Formats: sequence, C-alpha cells, structure tokens
Amino acid sequence: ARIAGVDIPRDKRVVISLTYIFGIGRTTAQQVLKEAGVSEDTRVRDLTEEELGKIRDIIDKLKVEGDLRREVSLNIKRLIEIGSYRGIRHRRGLPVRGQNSKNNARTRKGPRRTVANKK
Amino acid sequence: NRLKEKYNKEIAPALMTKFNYDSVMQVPKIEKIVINMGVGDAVQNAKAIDSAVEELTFIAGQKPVVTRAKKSIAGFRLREGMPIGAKVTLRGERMYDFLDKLISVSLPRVRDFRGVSKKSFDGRGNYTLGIKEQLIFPEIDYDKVTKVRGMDIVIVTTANTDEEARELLTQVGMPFQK
Amino acid sequence: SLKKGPFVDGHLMTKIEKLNETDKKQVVKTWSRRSTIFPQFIGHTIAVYDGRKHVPVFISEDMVGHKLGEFAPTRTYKGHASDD
Amino acid sequence: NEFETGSVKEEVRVEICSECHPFYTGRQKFASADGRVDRFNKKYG
Amino acid sequence: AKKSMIAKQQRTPKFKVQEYTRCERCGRPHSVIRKFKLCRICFRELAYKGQIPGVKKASW
RNA sequence: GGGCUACACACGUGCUACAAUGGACAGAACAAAGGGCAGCGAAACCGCGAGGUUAAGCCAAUCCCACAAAUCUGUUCUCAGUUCGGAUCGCAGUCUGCAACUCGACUGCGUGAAGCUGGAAUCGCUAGUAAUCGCGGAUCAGCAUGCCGCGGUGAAUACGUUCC
Repeated sequence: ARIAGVDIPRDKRVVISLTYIFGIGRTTAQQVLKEAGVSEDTRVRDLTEEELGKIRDIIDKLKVEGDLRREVSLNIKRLIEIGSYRGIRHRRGLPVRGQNSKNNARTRKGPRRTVANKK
Repeated sequence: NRLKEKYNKEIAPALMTKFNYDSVMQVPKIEKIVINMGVGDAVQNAKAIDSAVEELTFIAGQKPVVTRAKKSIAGFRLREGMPIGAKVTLRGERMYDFLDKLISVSLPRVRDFRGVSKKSFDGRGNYTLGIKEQLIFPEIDYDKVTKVRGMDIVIVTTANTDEEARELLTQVGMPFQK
Repeated sequence: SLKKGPFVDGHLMTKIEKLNETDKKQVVKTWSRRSTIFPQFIGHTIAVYDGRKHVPVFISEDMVGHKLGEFAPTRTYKGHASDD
Repeated sequence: NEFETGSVKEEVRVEICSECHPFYTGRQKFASADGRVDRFNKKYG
Repeated sequence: AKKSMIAKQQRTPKFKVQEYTRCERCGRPHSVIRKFKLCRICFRELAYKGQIPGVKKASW
C-alpha cells in the first residue's frame, strides 16, 4: 500500500486520489490522466488489473515522496550553509519572500503570547 | 527454504576462501532473531496491550509473549505485573523463510530508507535493526492496526569477531548504507 | 532577474579579472552590492558595504546566482527585552 | 515476478519485490540521476 | 530645501526614470497629478481663482 | 549605499475564507462609465501560462484598452480541515527599470498554515438604501486588498419615543 504514491486513499475518484500523492498536484494529475485516457473512472478505486500498472509506471516517472522532501530539505540546507540570508529568514521565524513583520505574519511566529506594557 | 539452500552452495564456499579457518568445518551461523514491541502503553491503559500482541502474529508465525517488567519506574508505569511489550524467538526453517522476506520485500518498501547499519555492529558479532512501520511487512493488511506500533530485529552470528560477522551478512544480501 | 543577463556594474568585472590573471590580491571593499557572483569571481573575499561597516565575505563554490550583497544583513538583531 | 513460499493465504499478490525495487536491482537510474545539478551548473550564454 | 529640490529636478537626471512630476507654482513634490502637473493645493487655489472651464463643482 | 518596509507584541482599518443557496468543469447570456499618441495597441503567429514576435487601426459617438462578472443551463463531488479555503515556502519563468538582495509585480509547477461563523464588546444602513458581483480612473517607468467613481443583481424592518 500503495502501488504508486504510497498510501493513496479509497472510495474516492482517481484524480483527487493521486493528488494526495506528495508530488503530483491537480493539473499534473490532469496531464497524467490525459496520458491515461481513463475518462474518470472510477469514483471508487476499480481501474483495471494492468492499466493500474501502466499508470504505475507513468507515476513512477514522476518523483518522489519523501525523497522529494529530501529535495526541499537539502535545498534549504544548501540555503543555510551558503551564508546566508534566505535560510536566515527561514530560521528567524521571519517570512522569507519579503512581507514586513510589524503586523500579522503569524504563520511562523505562532499565537501566544505578550510581554510588554506602558505605562 | 530457498534462502536456506543458498548459503549451503553459494555463500559458504566464497566465505571459505575469503580467509582461513581452523579445522576446516568452522563457519558462522545464524542463531535467533528477537522482535521487540515496546508499545509504550501511554499510559498503561492501552487498554488492550493484547491487541498489539495479535498484530505480531502476522509479522511472524511464532507466538509472541508479553514481557513483564522486572523493575518499577518512577517516570512511567509500572511496578511488576501488567507486562510491557512482547518478544519472539523464531528458529529453524522459520529463520530463513523470515529473512528471505526481509531482504526481498520488507526493507525496500520503506520510504526514506536506502541503507543503514554501519556503526551498528557490536564489535563482537550480533546485528541490530529498528522497524517503524507495519507497511514494511507485506502480510499485514493496511485496514488493520491503524495506529503504528514499533518493531525490532536482532540477527545473531556465531563468529567471535564483527569483521567476520559483517562479511557473513554481506553475502546474505543484507543492505548497507556504505 | 530576466535574460541576457545578470548585471555587474562592470568595474568589478575588470577588477576580479585582473585579480584572477595575476597578483591574487585578497580582501577588497565594494559599495556596489547589486552585482551578482560569477564563476570567474570564485574564491575571492570581498568587504561588503552594508553602510555602517564593511562585512568581509568569502565565496564558496555553492554561491553564484545569489546577490553578493545579500549575504550581509544591514539589519541589527534583534533587539528585544526579556529573552527566555 | 513470482515467489514460492508459505502463508495462511493460498495466494499473495504483492505490490513490490526485490527484483523490481530500484535499490536491489543494481544501480538503476529509476528517477535519479542524483546530483543533477549541484552544487553549480547555471549558465545561459 | 525646495530650491535645492527644484534645482535637482530642472537639471537633467542621470537616468530618464528619475524625473518625478512637480508643479512650477510651488516646489512641493508628491501628490502631483501628472496630466496637469499641478499641486493638489496649487490646483485648489487656482480652482477658486478659476483657470479653466467649467462647472465646477460636484456635478453629475 | 542604507533606512523610511525594523519585530517579542498591542491597537486601528481593509481583504480572503471557514463551503453544498456550495466547490470544480463545460456551454450560454445581459452592462455602464472612463482612459488612450513619449499612448491605446487589434488581428496573425510563438509559449501550458505570464508575456513575446510582428503589426492594422485610432488624436478617437469610427479604432484600441475589452472579455463584463454574478447569473442561467447541464455534468460532477455528497458533508470532511473537505475537489472547503488559500497561507507559508521551494523550484522554474516573465513585465517594467542602469539595476528587482535589502524592499516590486505577475505566471507555471510544487508545498496545502490557521480557520468548520468567532467571548466581553462594537459599527453601518429606511429602497434602489442595506447585501453582494464585476469594470474603469486619478496615482503611475514598474507597484492599488487603499481612494475615487461606473454599472449588474437587489432585500428585511420601522409598533414607537419607555430607554441609550
């Protein structure tokens, strides 16, 4: 479990079912299915005994789950050892793309708490 | 038994030429594998630790036995009684029927894994390994178990030195990170 | 950036060129941080003009497309009162 | 690929085998082609 | 420093992008409409003075 | 060259959502007003896209910006952190500009925060008003969730001056 992207779900149509794969998104799924000719097909999981394999190969050409996590990880590790400034933003809790800090930007900062008063 | 015949014809003769042996006949041999559960309870009230015990029957056909604690712990449950984890000691033909599933199927299935075990050797002989998923073992169904439980394997080598114990494993086809 | 291409002011170009062909002089200040690192520029160490003080910067093989002035932050950290 | 062993089930389909897995099968490119490209290879004219 | 600023502007910029708009009647930069190159206040006072047709004010 | 964009946090004010009166796809259909020659730039072609190549016409009730969007008609998902929402970030491109690191915009791909309607408290509005959907302009090399306008769809309630 499973034949291609590991741990694809069940009782869902195939396109959203492999969008869950850490790699393929929506439009990429539209492309791999355009190569497939499945036409959707199948709402549940019942494709075909061999077509599941040929799709397994095309998905195999795409790459790849936790190693793709290793791509981003090795990339940011490349972005910290380089000096730096971008990875510096990655670990300050500072947003990296460049969008102030005086308000909001809590996506990294977190909620609580507060430690100031006047007067 | 195919793995069992494999060292009787392929591995041993190659192993014999790699270095000298006293009294010719001598050769390192696998002894026992010990699979640990641990579970971790969290906290004591599983409530059914035995449900985890049933799961290990799938990983290996030998019946698991719960390991009752012989010492109390201030940090976690519990004083003696109410066993934590389980243990298995498969042997004989079961030994290589299980190891054949390990190299051919189990280890490659893991996501991030590519190879391990470098400093892992005791310097004496015994091999050790950690197992963090039931997906690793093909016989288990995905629908069962749900929440993950941990697992262990400890191959034993007859050889008195790790340098011999390691070389025996390499010819078995055991993966190494290198 | 865009295409054709990354843009040094061009004085740094002839400077690092002369420093590469001969002399092998090390540590030089620059005010023009806008210039991108180049493969010919590799291994040099430049004092970067943040404004307040020049910050020396070695160039590893890994850095090229990043801006030369990016590595030195003008900003002073943090500054905050009661840490921990 | 097929393998003759023993189990509670009379038949066992299996998604992955050592003869198919890229690591056990020599050093197949599979999908990588590791290190392409690093740490630098960026030039365009 | 408005004299220095208008002196800065009337002189040709090293780059064409540099030329920000400003009214002649007053040396204040910023908030100057480009189409008429007048101050909002410059155009205000001229509006009470009345420089162009017509109606004036707040129709439609 | 920086900084005016700081960052442990507080507050004011907007935007987007927390979804089946919905999401997504396909087809079909109705605007107003404004801007345009150092400009608008059709059509044809190249690129998945952004845009690019090339170039007709227009000093404009002629031509261009320009396609209206909600809606309607069907297909599909069937109640969940979801085909809900889009954050954050990575990679690869693109427009403007001597030049996009600080500190620009946009696109393709990938990643898929929080949030399942919000305490105390508080604001607007008596009809084409509230509700909501798109468009244009001033600003302007580039940058408009802000501001100023344009039109589409379009209600509920008003017993009354006890009380604020």
